[PDB]
Amino acid sequence: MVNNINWVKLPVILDRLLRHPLLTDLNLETAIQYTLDFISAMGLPNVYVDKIETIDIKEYRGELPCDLISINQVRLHKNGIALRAMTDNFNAYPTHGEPSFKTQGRVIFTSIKHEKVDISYKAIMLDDEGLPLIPDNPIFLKTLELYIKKEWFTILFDMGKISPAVLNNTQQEYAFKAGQCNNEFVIPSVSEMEAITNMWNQLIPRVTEFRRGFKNLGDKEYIRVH
Amino acid sequence: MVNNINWVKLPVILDRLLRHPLLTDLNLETAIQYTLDFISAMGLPNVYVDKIETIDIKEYRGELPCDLISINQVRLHKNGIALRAMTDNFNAYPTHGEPSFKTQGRVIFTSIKHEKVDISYKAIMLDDEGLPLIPDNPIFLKTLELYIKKEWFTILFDMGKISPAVLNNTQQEYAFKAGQCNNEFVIPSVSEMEAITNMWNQLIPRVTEFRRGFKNLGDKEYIRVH
Amino acid sequence: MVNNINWVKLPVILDRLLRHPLLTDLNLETAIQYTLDFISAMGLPNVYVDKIETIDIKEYRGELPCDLISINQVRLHKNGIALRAMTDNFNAYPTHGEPSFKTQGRVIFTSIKHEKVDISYKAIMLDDEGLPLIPDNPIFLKTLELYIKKEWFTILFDMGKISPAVLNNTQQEYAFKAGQCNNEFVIPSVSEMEAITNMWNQLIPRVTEFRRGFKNLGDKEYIRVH
Amino acid sequence: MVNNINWVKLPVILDRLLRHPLLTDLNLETAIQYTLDFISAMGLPNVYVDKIETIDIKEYRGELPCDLISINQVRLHKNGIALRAMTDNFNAYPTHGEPSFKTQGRVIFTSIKHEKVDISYKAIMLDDEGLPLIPDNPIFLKTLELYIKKEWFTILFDMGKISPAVLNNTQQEYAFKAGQCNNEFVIPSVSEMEAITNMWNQLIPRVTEFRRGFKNLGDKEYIRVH
Amino acid sequence: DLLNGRLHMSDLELVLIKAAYIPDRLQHYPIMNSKLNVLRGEESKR
Amino acid sequence: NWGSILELDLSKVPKGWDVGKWMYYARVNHIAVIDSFKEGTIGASTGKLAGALNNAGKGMIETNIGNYIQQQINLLEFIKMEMADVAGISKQREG
Amino acid sequence: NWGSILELDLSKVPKGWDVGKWMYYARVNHIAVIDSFKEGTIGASTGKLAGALNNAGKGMIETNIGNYIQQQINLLEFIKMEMADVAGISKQREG
Amino acid sequence: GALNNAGKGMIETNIGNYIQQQINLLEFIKMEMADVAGISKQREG
Repeated sequence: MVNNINWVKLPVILDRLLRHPLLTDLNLETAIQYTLDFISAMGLPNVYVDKIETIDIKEYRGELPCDLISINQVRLHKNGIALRAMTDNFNAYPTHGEPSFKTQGRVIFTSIKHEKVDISYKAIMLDDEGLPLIPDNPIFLKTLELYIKKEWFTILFDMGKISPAVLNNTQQEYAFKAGQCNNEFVIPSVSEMEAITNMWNQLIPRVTEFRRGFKNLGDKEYIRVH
Repeated sequence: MVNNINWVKLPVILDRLLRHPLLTDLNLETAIQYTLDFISAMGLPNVYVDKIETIDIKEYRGELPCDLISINQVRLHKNGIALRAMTDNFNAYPTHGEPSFKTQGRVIFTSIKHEKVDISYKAIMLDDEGLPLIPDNPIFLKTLELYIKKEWFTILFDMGKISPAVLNNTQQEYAFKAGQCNNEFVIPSVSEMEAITNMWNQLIPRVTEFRRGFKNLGDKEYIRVH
Repeated sequence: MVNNINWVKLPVILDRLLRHPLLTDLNLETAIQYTLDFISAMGLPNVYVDKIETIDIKEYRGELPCDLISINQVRLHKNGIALRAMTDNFNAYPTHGEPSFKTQGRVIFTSIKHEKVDISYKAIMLDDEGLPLIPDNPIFLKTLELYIKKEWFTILFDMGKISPAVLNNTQQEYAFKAGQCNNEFVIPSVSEMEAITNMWNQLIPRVTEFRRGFKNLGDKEYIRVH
Repeated sequence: MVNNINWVKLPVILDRLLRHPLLTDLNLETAIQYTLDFISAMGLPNVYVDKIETIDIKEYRGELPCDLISINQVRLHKNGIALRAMTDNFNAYPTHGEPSFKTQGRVIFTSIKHEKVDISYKAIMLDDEGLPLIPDNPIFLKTLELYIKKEWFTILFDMGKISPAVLNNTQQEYAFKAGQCNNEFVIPSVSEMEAITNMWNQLIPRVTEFRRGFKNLGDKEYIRVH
Repeated sequence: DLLNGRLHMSDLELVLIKAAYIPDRLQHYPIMNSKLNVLRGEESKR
Repeated sequence: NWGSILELDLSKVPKGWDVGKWMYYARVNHIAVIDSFKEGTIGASTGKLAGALNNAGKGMIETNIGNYIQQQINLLEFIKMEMADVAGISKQREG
Repeated sequence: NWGSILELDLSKVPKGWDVGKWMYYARVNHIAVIDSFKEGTIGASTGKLAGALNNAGKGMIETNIGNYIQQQINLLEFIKMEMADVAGISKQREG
Repeated sequence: GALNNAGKGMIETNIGNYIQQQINLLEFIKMEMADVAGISKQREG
């Protein structure tokens, strides 16, 4: 992302929405629900907060942090070797190699009996009340405004209290701003483009970035002169 | 799946449906049915609980667990060799090789007379109440909300209590969000893309991960230097 | 099929249908008829129960089991050689080789005078009342619900008691769910895909699986190393 | 045909037609006619009874059985050599080779003066009453129901007692189910596909199964090893 | 036995037959014999 | 460099057929009996589902690696020509 | 110069099939069984969404570097030929 | 309008390719039988 994610409070979006007199019945509840819905639907990784937190494995199982949403990686605390995903169907079940992991709920199923692992995961930036905290990027704010407006006008049109043309216009605007937001948050910046450049141009290809924490993914590949 | 399946109780969907004044007569009884219908129609494997449970075979037959919905694999408990689908039409019938199996109901028809077999099967995550437990992914919640909304509006439209444009809009929105949810729960994570990469790039192909429990489907294929 | 065929009672489908107030006049009779119609029209082989039962041939004729619907194979009891179909027009008729069979009603016309044969056939899983027993796969239940609803709305539309748009929507939904069900019940599972894999990749082709009961159809074809 | 032709009596179709209030004046008299019309228009050979019956030839002429509808083959009783269609225009007429035959009514015109010939012919399976006996295949029953419904609605529409949309829907449904039934009763079974395979793959082609009663159309073609 | 035209099917695979028919057995094609007959035919001519 | 992967749908395997045994008779006969009037196809025939569910071919998961393998082969024969010609020991002089 | 990159949507892997084990059996068999009546494809089938979500084939992230590589290679032989005759030492002179 | 038009149809069965496929198989086995004995066609003329 070119720009920086400066955080602002949820009621900013209600300050923008309630300017529309047809949206004066919105509340902080509806803002919270549709904000979570929008954040998940867009799935923008720059909106979540990167955290690292170590856990201990009891026997092929481990307790997972409360605020976890998605895992970037899992590695071993002592060696630093990253863990791939599990392809096994009979992991911890004995009868009468490469480490792996698997996560469903609050539990992580790894292929190791007694070890500590580091998990790099993503969560939501929370508010001092304890509520989700949104970026102030006006493209994001506008697209969330249009998301909430589109849901509200869809409900009204279902009752028959909104003209079909109004809902069609709202959907069209929201679709364009959704595309604009997706391009805004995903297109690499200049420094990320340097990382991508160093990753692309490689006389000797590097195909082992996962063993490290993708640390040297953007490292420039130097060739000695002879 | 990039994200994690944090579990929440079923009435989280009724939190969201009953915002709509035309869906106020929906109940947990209806939520359960339509939620099970959506779970099955989507067929996402990340929504089921991976379990392993051993049974004994009496004579080419064995009792199956209660909560089984699908079988990932079946193997022999002592050797660990996995079983294949039984193409044979005359398994346990004599006249006057490689092991296999078949499952219809609560019975599993293996080709072995007396042995213990390990079954890795999938079930549904339940609640403290004997009810289904759904992911809290807002994409999943929104798609399930739209499924229930679409069914209820189909009923009302068969009655003539909903305008056809309303139902068309509901079906369009549900179709897009069904595609969105399908992709969200299917597209691999970074750790799963390492497994896929290790499977894909193999100078000496590995074509016998079914014998094992697909344990080594994702291991890297290291060539020595000469 | 990926999933397992857990059996449930017929009135489940009436529990789902009668939620529609336009379908409150359905009965167990109509459920039985349209359930048999749907099961036959889809023709899904996983819904029928595989059975094997030996009979004795009197003179090129044999008595057939009562519940038979389709024959997978017929073989000789002593040798185990499978019987192909009859191409002859003058089978048992004398004037003044390879065994074969032919079935029309409750009688099987084979080309052997006095022998016993094993027949692998398919029937319906019956209820303790003595009624058809349906799977609980919610895709199957939904598609059967839509089948019965489509027949009922077709009848009403013939009287003129249903709008054409309602019937068109019902037909469209049923068509899509019929396709979904057909793909659900026919696409191979992982173990069936192993069987198909072992059948496909064969350096020395096997073209005599029928002589056996298709027993080695999924057997892996091993090549000795030299 | 994969399935078996279990026979049931004709009023099984009136069980199903008279559910419709607009088809309540249909009778067994009408059922018989339209059922025979459907049997002939479909022309499925699995619906007829295969019978063999010998007759004597007086002078290039022979009496034909009462229930004959079609002739599979004709052969000489003593040699077993099958007969072909008679292309000759002057068979039994003298002036001043390979045997053949021709059949128009109750008379069969062979090219032999005095010999006994075996005729493998097809007839209709009858009931304890002298009435046709229909398959209970629900595809066949549904298609016959739709045939009778379509004819009756055509009459009512010529009268102006049925909306044209109703008749169009009936014709569409009948057309699809006619195609479905045609494929159901035609597509080979597994045992019939072995016969077809043995006929298809022949290093030394066999082109003389008409001389025999197509007995060896389906035998495997075994090449010795040298 | 390969030089005398006998293919043993237990030697080039696992067997899951005994009768002399190519639908279930395999035909052997003598392509090793000509290269050996050069060399025992060249030892005769030295 | 795996092969070319054919995306296949089993929507026209006939009724009462296993996909294991349906493909086995298609290996040897090179003919697959299909069923174009199945109940899964009632949408595309009556006009309730889109016509691309009965047609439009079969997709291919294929990659031009054989073009990329050939590009890297031609580069090696350019360097082995360059390394030979930089020393004065050419391939005619090596043979 | 990396290869050509296929953009692969997983909208049609079958139900309950993991993408690793789905791609594992397409390596072997070169047949990938796909599911065209999934719940993710209800909009392109029923015509609520664009029909181009079921079809049009997979895109290719393909940049022509093989042309740009051969342009330098054909240029590098031009100078080594041009440098050879400026001092009078042809390719037969070094032969 | 396809009754004054559409051109004249052909009952055209392609046996010219199938005849040439068996001819290429006869040239191949009379060649492969020569390599078995070591008696080539250069050896017969």
